[PDB]
Amino acid sequence: ILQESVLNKYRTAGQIAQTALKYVTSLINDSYHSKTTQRQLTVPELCLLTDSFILTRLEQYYKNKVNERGIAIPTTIDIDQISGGWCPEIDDTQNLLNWNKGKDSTFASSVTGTLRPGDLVKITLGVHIDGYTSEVSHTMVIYPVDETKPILQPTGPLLGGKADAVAAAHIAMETVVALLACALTPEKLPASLGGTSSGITGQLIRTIVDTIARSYNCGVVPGSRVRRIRRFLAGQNEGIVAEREYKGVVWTESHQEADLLSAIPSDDFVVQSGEVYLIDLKMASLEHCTKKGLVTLETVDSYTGKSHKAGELIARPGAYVRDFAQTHILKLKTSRQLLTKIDKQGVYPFKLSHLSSNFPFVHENEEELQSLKKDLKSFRLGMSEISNNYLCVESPIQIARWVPWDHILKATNPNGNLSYDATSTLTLPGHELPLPKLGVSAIKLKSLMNSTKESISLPVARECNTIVLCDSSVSTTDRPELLRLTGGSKTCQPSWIHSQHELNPQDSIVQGIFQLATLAKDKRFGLLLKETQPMKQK
Amino acid sequence: AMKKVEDGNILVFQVSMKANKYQIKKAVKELYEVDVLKVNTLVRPNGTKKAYVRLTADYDALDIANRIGYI
Amino acid sequence: DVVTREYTINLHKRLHGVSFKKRAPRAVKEIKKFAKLHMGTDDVRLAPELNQAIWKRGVKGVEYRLRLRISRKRNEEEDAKNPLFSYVEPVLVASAKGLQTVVVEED
Amino acid sequence: QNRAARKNRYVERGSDVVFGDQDALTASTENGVKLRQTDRLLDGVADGSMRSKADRMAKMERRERNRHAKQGESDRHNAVSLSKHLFSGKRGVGKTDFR
Amino acid sequence: ANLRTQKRLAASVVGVGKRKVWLDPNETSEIAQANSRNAIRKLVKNGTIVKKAVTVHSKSRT
Amino acid sequence: AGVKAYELRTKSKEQLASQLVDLKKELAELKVQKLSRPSLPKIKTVRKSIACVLTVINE
Amino acid sequence: SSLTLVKEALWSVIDQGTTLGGPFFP
Amino acid sequence: AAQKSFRIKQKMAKAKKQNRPLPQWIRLRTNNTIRYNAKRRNWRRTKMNI
RNA sequence: UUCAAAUGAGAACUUUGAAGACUGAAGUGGGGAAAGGUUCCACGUCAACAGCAGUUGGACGUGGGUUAGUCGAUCCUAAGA
Ligand SMILES: [Mg+2]
Ligand SMILES: [Mg+2]
Ligand SMILES: [Mg+2]
Ligand SMILES: [Mg+2]
Ligand SMILES: [Mg+2]
Ligand SMILES: [Mg+2]
Ligand SMILES: [Mg+2]
Repeated sequence: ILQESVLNKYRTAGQIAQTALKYVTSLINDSYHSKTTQRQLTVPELCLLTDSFILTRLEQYYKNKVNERGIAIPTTIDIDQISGGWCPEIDDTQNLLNWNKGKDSTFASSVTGTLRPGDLVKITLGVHIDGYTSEVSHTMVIYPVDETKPILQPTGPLLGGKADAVAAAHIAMETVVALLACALTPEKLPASLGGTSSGITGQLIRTIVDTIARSYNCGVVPGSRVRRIRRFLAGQNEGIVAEREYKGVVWTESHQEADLLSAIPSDDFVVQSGEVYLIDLKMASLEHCTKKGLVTLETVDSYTGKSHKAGELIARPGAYVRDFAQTHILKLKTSRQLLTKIDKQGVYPFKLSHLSSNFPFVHENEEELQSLKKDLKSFRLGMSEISNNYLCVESPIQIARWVPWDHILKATNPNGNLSYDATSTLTLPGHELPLPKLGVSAIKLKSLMNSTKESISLPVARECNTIVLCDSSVSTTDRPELLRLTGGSKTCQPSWIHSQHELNPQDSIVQGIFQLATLAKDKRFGLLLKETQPMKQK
Repeated sequence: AMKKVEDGNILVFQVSMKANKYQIKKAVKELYEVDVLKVNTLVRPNGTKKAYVRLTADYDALDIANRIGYI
Repeated sequence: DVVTREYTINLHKRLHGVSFKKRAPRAVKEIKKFAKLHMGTDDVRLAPELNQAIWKRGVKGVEYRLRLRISRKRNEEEDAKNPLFSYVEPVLVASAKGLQTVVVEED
Repeated sequence: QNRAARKNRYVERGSDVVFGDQDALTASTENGVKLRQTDRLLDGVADGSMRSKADRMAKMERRERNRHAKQGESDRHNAVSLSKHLFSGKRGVGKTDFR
Repeated sequence: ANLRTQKRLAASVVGVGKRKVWLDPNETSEIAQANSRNAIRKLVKNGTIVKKAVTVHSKSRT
Repeated sequence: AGVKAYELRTKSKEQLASQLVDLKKELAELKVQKLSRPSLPKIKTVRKSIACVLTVINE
Repeated sequence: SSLTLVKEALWSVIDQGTTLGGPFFP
Repeated sequence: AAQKSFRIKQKMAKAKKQNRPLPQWIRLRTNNTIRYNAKRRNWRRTKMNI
């Protein structure tokens, strides 16, 4: 039930998220683009600084008036093929170097922590106040610096499949925002898009997103979703923790199979007023795919001995999820104190460094960082016994992978539907049917991906916003309108890209998309979007 | 075994059946660059030898555990 | 039908001639049979304090007369084969002599 | 008592909202093992379909020994065909082999 | 539930025989969660586990 | 993969000793990983590499 | 067979531009 | 006995390591005929005789 | 031996509590020697075994556990070899 206090909490969370995104963008620009800073910051340092900034900002709001507040989604920096889960800790730099010695240079940016020109950096972070969660995610491009131009500007725009992915993600984000804002004014929906008397449907969402992706020659990564957000139920760990009820549209390998052949989420809903929606879209480029293939995900482990592949990434996830349905008394006093600290976080993923007493740092000092690492050692000692008794689980690091359909069709599975992963610790991904019609399980699909010689990794671009459908009493101007709590032209400003693809204006869906854009730009007789502003610091 | 890491600055190793306490202490000091307070040993009922290695107070066994990789 | 009465049971004539190791268990069974006869319920439950009153003087020292409160109540569980059951309680009194069957006003 | 009851207030939290009715979140192992505990019996069979097939094969294999009422695969007691101490008797007027 | 282990641990921790430890019949789940002597000590502290007094052997007639 | 004896035979004593030490360190790390992951195929090739280096040195 | 029909259908079915942003660092 | 010789303890360690049923992946091999451990030992059934 | 509750498809036999008894310090208590060899302890768990039963087990499946300059062996010699 939307109300004044709920709206204020959502707005405050969105403002803090926007300010944090501006802070990380400024730090990355000053380290790699402006190059005025003496020292280039690395990815774990940027993540730690982001989390400290978020905590210091959130300290001043709703103090002793809200039971639970903090970081909802820990800061994540995903580069290219990595599509999520990359939040490495500061005590793992040498571990990453030792683990990935003797490998290829494909994941060199993630291994070293230093960004390189031509990289797609996806920054994701979220903030919750009293269970009301606002999350933002934005893709940006790293550019080389021109030496002759008086002002710091890129030498040239991004070109190719990465540009295709960024353009597809940006345009799909804007189009979905406009379509969802059209739910409050059902009379402004174009006839070509759908019924004038009809509302907004998950089928319409799916066909618009798929039309944009197919027009830009990109695939929707199976992590993407457009869903509804409630209190403490924001999909902060969607593939891990099961939810009783789901109202949204998701994309999977099963959906790819259905398109090619043309608790459970279903695209058979109607968007209602007074609701909060999360839109996370990941587009993977298909530039190097000479055939028709399937987009899926690969999990990264920390075992260098499982294979001989030189292009393999070996890493350890940095974020953990607490399972409050499981209880087991630990033998270690360190483990018991760590679990006491973990239970204070709540139902959101957390980092080990977030549990330290030093964090967040007030005066950033080398001695403070040393005390933080000293705490991290004992935290890892406690976490070893915590995870071994299934009290907490890891959020996996994932890479987008492309598998051709001919290999899948030629393959044989003697078990079919019956097979599943019996050694999988997590329940939800262990029992999975990525291809229900072909009867191919997740373990069989992983076998196919490993056995295929032409299974490649696709660069991914991400855009994720949070919106609220404010009614007449909820909104200020006495008419319903869309409030974008995170993202917009100020924080999520698109990078300099150029792509050779475009929407074809001869399609009914494309014409509907263009009419949505025009009606959104019409600020008098069109749609009304209010964008949350990042607060000043200095 | 992991309890002793915090309880008494003790690392627990599986060692060769042909090794004595002198060899175990020397091997630990060479491999991990730490000082060893003392070494206790036993033969397990499965036939392998276990060594409790207590380090001096100048070194933390927790750091060595983190460096080895198990934690 | 929910009801509650107080009775006197004569265990002396019921345990007349019983072997000494079996007197208190047979008193338990005779009380169950007594409650079944008076209430029409196959499901009879004895209070542990009543069991203490039976066994107070050992295996062969059962009292001649006992004052009991028997309550026929509804069985809330659906899986039970019966809708009603009896619950037998002890009535600790000055003496169990000269007492008649009475109806307890439940409130 | 009223002051104590008003002091003892139950306030719901995010854990009650999210994990209040659910359970599990972890694939319960067949042998009750910890996360980093070896399973001598099942580590070589990755998928549960083949695990169940192997289990059915073992259960079918056990039937003859179970019909012979053995304590297990380790029960290999052998009885002799005939016992000489029971079939070596001519009882004279004197000492016997048993009472 | 099976509280045999908890009964033995409570006897050892309190320092009396198993005949002298009382486990609350209503806190069955709380006692069942206690797998360590530390948790047993906590239960003794909060009163779920109680030490019984010795059976008297009076010397008055003697 | 692993190492090849004909490629090892072109190196000197100090290089072979250094390679043997590096292989033994890698084997120790793999034995650490084995405690959590029971199936680890790289152990076999590291052990065979160590045996091959020892054979070349002795030759 | 339904699996055969699905596999046959899958085999039968598989067998300017745009510019965003500008010369600046946001 | 508690105070045992090392030779006896070594044989005991070998017997302990031998005490197991078959691994399940053995049953799935091509042309497998090993269907149970026919040499399994139990402490209360067959004595080791030193 | 009895009562109630819990667990469980199922409870005379399992767990807790409530009772009644017994070993009565030359014990049905607490430790060891010979011998056994993991039977110790935890988790899972009932096809076979525990001459009834069984949710229980010294059973079945998977693991954990035995830390010495001072306790022994090791050294000395006895009858002897
Ligand atoms: Mg010793
Ligand atoms: Mg008679
Ligand atoms: Mg007597
Ligand atoms: Mg007596
Ligand atoms: Mg029987
Ligand atoms: Mg036992
Ligand atoms: Mg056993």
